[PDB]
Amino acid sequence: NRPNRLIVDEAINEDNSVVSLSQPKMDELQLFRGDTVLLKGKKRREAVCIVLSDDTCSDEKIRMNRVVRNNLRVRLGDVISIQPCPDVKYGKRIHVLPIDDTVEGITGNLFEVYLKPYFLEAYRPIRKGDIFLVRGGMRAVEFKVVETDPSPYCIVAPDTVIHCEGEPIKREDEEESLNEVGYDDVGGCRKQLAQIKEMVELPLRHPALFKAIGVKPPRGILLYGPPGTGKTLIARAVANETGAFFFLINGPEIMSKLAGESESNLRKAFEEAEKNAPAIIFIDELDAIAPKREKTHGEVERRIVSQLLTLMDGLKQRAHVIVMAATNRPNSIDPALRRFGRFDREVDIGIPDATGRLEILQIHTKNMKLADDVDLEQVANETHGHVGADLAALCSEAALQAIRKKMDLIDLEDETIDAEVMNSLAVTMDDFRWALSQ
Amino acid sequence: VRGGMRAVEFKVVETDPSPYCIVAPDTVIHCEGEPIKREDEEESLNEVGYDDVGGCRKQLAQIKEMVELPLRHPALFKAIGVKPPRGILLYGPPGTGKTLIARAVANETGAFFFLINGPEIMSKLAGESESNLRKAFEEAEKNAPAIIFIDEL
Ligand SMILES: Nc1ncnc2c1ncn2[C@@H]1O[C@H](COP(=O)(O)OP(=O)(O)O)[C@@H](O)[C@H]1O
Ligand SMILES: Nc1ncnc2c1ncn2[C@@H]1O[C@H](COP(=O)(O)OP(=O)(O)O)[C@@H](O)[C@H]1O
Repeated sequence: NRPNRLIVDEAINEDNSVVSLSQPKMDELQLFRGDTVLLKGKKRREAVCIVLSDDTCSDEKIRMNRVVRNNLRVRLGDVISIQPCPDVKYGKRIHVLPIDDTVEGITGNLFEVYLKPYFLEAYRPIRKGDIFLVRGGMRAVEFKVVETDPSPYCIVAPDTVIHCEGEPIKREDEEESLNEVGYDDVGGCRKQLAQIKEMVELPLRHPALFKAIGVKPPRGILLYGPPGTGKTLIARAVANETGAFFFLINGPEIMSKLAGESESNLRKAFEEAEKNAPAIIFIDELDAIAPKREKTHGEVERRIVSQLLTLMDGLKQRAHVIVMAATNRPNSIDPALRRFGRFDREVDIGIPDATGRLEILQIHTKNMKLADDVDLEQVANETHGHVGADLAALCSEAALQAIRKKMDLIDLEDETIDAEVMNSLAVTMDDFRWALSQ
Repeated sequence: VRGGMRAVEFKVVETDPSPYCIVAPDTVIHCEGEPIKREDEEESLNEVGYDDVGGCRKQLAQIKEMVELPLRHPALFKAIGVKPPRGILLYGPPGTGKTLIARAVANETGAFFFLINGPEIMSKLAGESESNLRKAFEEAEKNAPAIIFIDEL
């Protein structure tokens, strides 16, 4: 019912110019190994990419990274149409500007540091209005294509002139920053994400379904695991990734308000999540609010839990809002929070495995220049019981250590850090060694 | 100059062979009886320094590199995306020099310092106590780069 309509799935290839289909689909569509394609999605939007084959992709689905997925205004699960675009040709001019909130903090020649490397002999196809990301100098810069000579699409070839007229455009509301949490910023968890994903899929993406249906979707999702496991990161991603409205509640934070002023906040919070539903309410250190078991004691401490219980049971309505909480383990939480209609779903986010760390390591080093001697697999292999928060700290320390030896001693700090400088600096295996040895 | 169980600070107001010279057995030394007032940007030597700490070495080496960049090269973090250590916890029995250590790193790094003491905070009336914690943190930020040292945590 249109051989060219596919379900936007996740990417295997992190490159902004490629999208993957399955060979049988490439046949049915008569597409080849490197063909440039025209992709149509929502809000009457389009994108141009290179299509490769992917034996793990299904005939119906299409793999595409978050950059393209945004250029198209679609979320995972959504459907787009694909059409060949052989008529595309070498670009003449190209005007692009950086998105202001992605270059604050730096000064220098971005073109040299970012554009030049990014395009260089890659022949990336671009459509006007495209927004693309480029990583370097320990950060990522967002660029919008303001206009292309062969309009509205063309390939950026070694001859294509690239204008970058010095004024950073301001981001437009409906243009989510790529610097946002995504499923692509989570590693290790997979089965857990698979579960959570399907749990919120319908209620958060197809609300009307529940207006017309009589079945009950899961209402509360509880996340188990030690600190720095990515529970918050996971919840924030599912929200972003699903266009859902997000509202974070933090125990310590709530539990520091004066008696009564504390509950007024819980309610004001829930009350707001509903205003913007579909929404996800994430209670951070939950056990900081609901421990009741044997450890609860206080004509306020108890008055709060009860308040949370009430607020929980208060859910159930139109566009649904789901509640996600986090704690280290069952035992911590008030048994009352389990009572079905409340936190009736549970997900245990263990500690990554060897592969999981390798994955996590990659995610946290994507914006930095790693020397060829850097062996992340080794690093992954020796960090047995680490959790994401650990690995991230490990990367952060290896980079700061690198910054202290190199840049630091030459001394070009405390001023207005130059991109070219930060861009040249490379973290070495020696730098990770230093970090792993503290 | 140290002596009489204390140290005296002296400023050279003028030298004959100006602006520099050697003080030899013949050099006359005037000391006209009026003590000048210290100038803001002239830190007293009677201040805590790494040179007033002994025993710790490896610990100071660590703490030093930990605060080096964030406290001496702030812009780095305005231009960078990495996270510097945020809280440094000091373990050890009483009278180990934890406070002295923290106060030195601050002075020694031109950092702004703000001391918070548990007993002190915990003696304010309910609510009046938290208002102080916030007012404290709030002030350390006004003068950042700064170091907030919570004493008896
Ligand atoms: N699975 C993961 N993938 C990538 N980074 C992770 C992961 N788990 C943790 N982290 C890192 O650790 C920090 C962990 O904190 P957070 O997400 O708040 O986790 P938790 O809620 O368990 O403390 C995250 O911001 C992220 O940088
Ligand atoms: N390593 C040290 N070197 C020099 N003096 C020290 C040292 N440790 C402690 N002291 C002395 O002991 C007093 C110790 O108190 P303080 O610095 O407040 O330590 P702590 O916070 O552990 O009680 C200091 O003011 C200093 O005179």
